[PDB]
Amino acid sequence: GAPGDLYVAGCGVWLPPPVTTEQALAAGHCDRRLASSTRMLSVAVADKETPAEMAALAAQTALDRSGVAPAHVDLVLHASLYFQGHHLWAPSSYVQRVAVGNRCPAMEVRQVSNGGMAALELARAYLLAAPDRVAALITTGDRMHPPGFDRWSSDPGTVYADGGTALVLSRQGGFARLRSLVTVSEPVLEGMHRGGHPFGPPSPEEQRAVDLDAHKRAYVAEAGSSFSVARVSAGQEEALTGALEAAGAGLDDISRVVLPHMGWRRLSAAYFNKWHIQPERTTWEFGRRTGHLGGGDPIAGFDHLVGSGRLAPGELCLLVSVGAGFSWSCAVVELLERPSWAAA
Amino acid sequence: GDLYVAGCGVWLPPPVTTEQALAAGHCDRRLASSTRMLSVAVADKETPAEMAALAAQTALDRSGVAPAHVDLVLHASLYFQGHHLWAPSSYVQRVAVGNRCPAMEVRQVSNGGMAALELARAYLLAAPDRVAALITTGDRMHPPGFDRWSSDPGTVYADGGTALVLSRQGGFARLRSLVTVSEPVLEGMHRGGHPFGPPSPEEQRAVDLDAHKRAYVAEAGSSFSVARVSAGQEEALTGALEAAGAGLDDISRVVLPHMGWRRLSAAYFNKWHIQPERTTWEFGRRTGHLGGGDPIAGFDHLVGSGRLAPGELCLLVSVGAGFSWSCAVVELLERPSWAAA
Repeated sequence: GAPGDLYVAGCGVWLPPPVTTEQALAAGHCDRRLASSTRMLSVAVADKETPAEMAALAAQTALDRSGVAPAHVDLVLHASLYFQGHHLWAPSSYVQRVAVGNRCPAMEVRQVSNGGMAALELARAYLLAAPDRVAALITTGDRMHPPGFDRWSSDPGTVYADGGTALVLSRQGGFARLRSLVTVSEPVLEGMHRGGHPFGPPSPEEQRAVDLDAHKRAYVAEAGSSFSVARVSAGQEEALTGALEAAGAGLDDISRVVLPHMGWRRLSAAYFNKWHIQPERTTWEFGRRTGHLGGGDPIAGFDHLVGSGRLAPGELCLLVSVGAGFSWSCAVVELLERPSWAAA
Repeated sequence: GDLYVAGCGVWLPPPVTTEQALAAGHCDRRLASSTRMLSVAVADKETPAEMAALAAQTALDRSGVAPAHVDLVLHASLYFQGHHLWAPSSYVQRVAVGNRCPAMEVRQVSNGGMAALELARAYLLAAPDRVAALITTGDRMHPPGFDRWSSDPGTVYADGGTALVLSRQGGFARLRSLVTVSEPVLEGMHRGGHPFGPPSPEEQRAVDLDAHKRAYVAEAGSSFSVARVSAGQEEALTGALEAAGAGLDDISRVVLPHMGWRRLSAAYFNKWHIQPERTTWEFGRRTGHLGGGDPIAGFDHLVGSGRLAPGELCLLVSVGAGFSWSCAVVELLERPSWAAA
């Protein structure tokens, strides 16, 4: 391809064993109404593995598949939205030690549920900023366990997964081409996911049981429901239309849509009933068995589409990601060839 | 073409003296004597993003850069930001910038500010029409999760925010070099679990870095650890100086991490043979370790107090657990208008 062309050279996940909704119901973690509203079938849940461990595991898979040498990994970025396990410790340096074994800069990037795409933006910029740079590694990892987090009710309508994802970005080549990547920011909405006055300073710290539902009602009270809904809608539309236009495509040109692993009710309101697309055109069935992987959903979703053979050479894929803040990223990815690790 | 520093700022809450810390039993006489800390900025109710936002307002106002020309917002920190599943960079963007460019967090422990500086540099250089980027740091190191005097004995941690405005267009200073070095073999020094195995299960208990360091040295060896730490530092220093076409003798001022006297003497004064008077020692010892914002606070101090003169080079020195090191050589082009004589 052209110069300035960026490629996906490898990707991978490490997902711990699934806990089914049935197991969750029987264990009092989930009530049947939330089971019915989200239509979740299972969620990946870790036993002992920590976030950086899962991220490093995913990275080893992504790197091997990529065939890219450690000496050509010029940047390591690790994204997450929850506690990485040890304070004043560098999880990106763990990832680098274990999965890459080189000496390039290794750091964390965070943008809540949009962290993976956020890291993708900075990785793209890093590779393009100097002519001699080759590849970048992006990972995500999160472990959403008690007592700090309740994966079913800390944020009702989305069920959170433990796990790690990874993607290798390259200026040199790969099996897919990054046709566009667009990020949109609407910071006016930041107060929706915190205590304190939505337009004043944040309340004192709250390590405790995360409880989004209560802060969101306080935000709407102040800002207005109409304003809140409209602004979320607009940001999503700007990212979608921005990514499609940058790629020379329309929604009809897109074969598969990678959506966030949220519950059915949320996906319908945001995507199925808005964009008038069918679930079978999306990663819905994969997501509903996996759960929300922190900021790593689009990497997991893309990896699944490619590994399963659902995406064919020449076809375009749309990555859709959103995070509190709010931030939205969309990307159009064109599959150039079926990688050797995929099934047909 | 080289980038510019267009503005910078800090927001530091009121000092708590070593005398008061002694009297409250937070600090003993050996620790006061070894660190030689005079005071540390301690926040009352201010949260990290809040302090970061205040420092950013100051830095942006000084820069004169319009919000439309701020193409990226990066917020760095090393400790809990106060609310899970919430976007502190978005708070900072809302409060201090009012614009719609991407806002995100970058972390690298105590090297976070310089790490954000690396990514912001790349971002500005990655497209021909980009102009400025905002980098902020903000942390609040309160009990019972953290003990500012004894979680990492030898360094005393401050609450505060810092901010720098980086531009391709112009500014009062030129970023002449910026170089980052990474030694991930040392990552295990700051966590539980086997230094060369997976991390131990999630902590809880207040930060106890000394327990992890002893466990690391006991496994990897003291000789190995000291030499590798020393080599990383040497690589960053030399890398930055060479990239600027300079030597340590050409540097007028050195911005050092705000560690205690004993650590600074071992790492820098008795290693490089530079005089403490040529550094931000006196500013740091009254301020404390500002998470990853020290080199921003220190450079801001040097400039605003008129200690740096047009034509003179300043060396920023930063290090964080990981380990990661960054050094940068900044040339002062003109004394800005907020700067005393």
